[PDB]
Amino acid sequence: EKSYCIIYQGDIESALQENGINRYMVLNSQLAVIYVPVDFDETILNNIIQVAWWEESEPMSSLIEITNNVNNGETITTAAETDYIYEDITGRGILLAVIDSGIDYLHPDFINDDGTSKVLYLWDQEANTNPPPEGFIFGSEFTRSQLNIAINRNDGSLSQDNIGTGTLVSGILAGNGRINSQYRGITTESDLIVVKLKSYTDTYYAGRINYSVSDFLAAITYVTNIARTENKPLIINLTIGVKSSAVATTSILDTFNILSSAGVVVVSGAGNQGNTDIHYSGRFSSVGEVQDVIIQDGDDYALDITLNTNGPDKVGAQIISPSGEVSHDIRYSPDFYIYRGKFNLENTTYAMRFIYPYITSGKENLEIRLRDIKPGVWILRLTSELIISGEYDIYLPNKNLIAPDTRFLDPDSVATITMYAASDDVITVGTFNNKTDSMWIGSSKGPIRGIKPDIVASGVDIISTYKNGTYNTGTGTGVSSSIVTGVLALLMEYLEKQPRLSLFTQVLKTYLILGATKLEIYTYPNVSQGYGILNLKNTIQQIANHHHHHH
Repeated sequence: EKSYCIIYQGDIESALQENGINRYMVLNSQLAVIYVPVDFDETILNNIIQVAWWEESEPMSSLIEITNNVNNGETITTAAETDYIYEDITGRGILLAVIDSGIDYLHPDFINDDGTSKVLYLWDQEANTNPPPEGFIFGSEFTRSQLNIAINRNDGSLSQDNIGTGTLVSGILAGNGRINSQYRGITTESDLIVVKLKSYTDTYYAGRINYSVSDFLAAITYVTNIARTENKPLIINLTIGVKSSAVATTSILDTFNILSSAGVVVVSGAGNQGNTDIHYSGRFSSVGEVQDVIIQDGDDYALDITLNTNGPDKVGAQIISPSGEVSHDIRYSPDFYIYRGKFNLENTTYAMRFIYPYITSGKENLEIRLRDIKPGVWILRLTSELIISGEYDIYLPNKNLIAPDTRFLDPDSVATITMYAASDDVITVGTFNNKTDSMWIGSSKGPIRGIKPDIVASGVDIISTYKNGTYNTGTGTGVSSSIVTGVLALLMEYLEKQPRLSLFTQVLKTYLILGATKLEIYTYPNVSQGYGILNLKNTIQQIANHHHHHH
């Protein structure tokens, strides 16, 4: 099953059904997702008048690395600096969304003294034992009442977290320290809304697991539906991400009107591509110039390469195999042609085509798909056709989806933000390393053209709940974003106590930036640290007491 995101106008449901597209979900007034067989002819979508835009759903991967280092780890209390509060603010009345690998809801650290679950709602997109949530076409929805019975019966079968990152995230936000009190999370009275996303294996490299944009967008619809029903503020914590990009405009998440409402806040990790060499930056100085971009491939099965030209610049492209066989030398043409072929010695096939993603507003990007790729040096030969600045960017998939040795020969760590964290409509969090008193080497960096991340937070070897009633440690920007999510829940309750219609992302981001710690002699803001390090105590003092970072 592949899937597509669709921007529609009119009666899209009738139109899809008339075209034999029977598996779909309408997610908001503009956005639908469809699920179709592998043999599906995507050109169909151009001849459905109710379709305005369409894009194949791309892989997403975790922003957390599990590091098995509890003995030298840092507690959540230390990372979030929450002794200043707890040593009447608990996160009461705030909903927190975890969209990830699920949750081990039988972990004692998610069970209250009276035996009830800290999870309010759980949608397991893979399960088939309860009906899906209303308006969705797969998985099983569970409520706290059901989880409470499951806890009483020690029934862990409703939904399992087989990876552990969702459990790690949930513990940062809300673990109660039942097994080890030192390891408790940030909030005590916030409710969790958990979605376990459908998973896929071996997309590029054997043994690696990814998620898919379409399923993620459906999860966004579900958790915001719940927030609307419960009429409570909601923080959505993005601990997974698509591939990195240099674009800084809004994403397809901007189709959700609810994400522009008061009391609905999106926090994302910045990305974990700061040192993974999955980004190439280049610049043409003239038209007709040829530049060769060197890619080393490890033992990948497949690879997707995205080229973006950041402006009106037009660039042609050709793929060259380690043995010297070449692909079509493609140029801009006003058609949807997919150029295909085979590198005979390598037995590798390619598909190259221009893509029109929603985020670039009609500007084409170049997509190159290599299948059955073999190890060695691959060359992307680029020819400029029209330039103003001449600048361009190329991205490989996130490193945790591809072979360890797959990389650009000449990488650029700048402009490695994961794409959904690029927009100013999200609070974007990078990872500080308290052990080295510096940024984590893996933390993605903002672009120079255009500031991300907004702030950073401790996120190296953080101890949290893990599967099967254990503790483990995690590192990365999904850890840091979880720290900020939990602290923001405390800040939102503090603001409400001493109007909720004013708790917009922009307001909360301003307070986080005003309270952030700036280390001596560095220049701020910068594309590594943003405006500085999260500081709960100083942010409260700012809330209590021209000061805007753009004024």
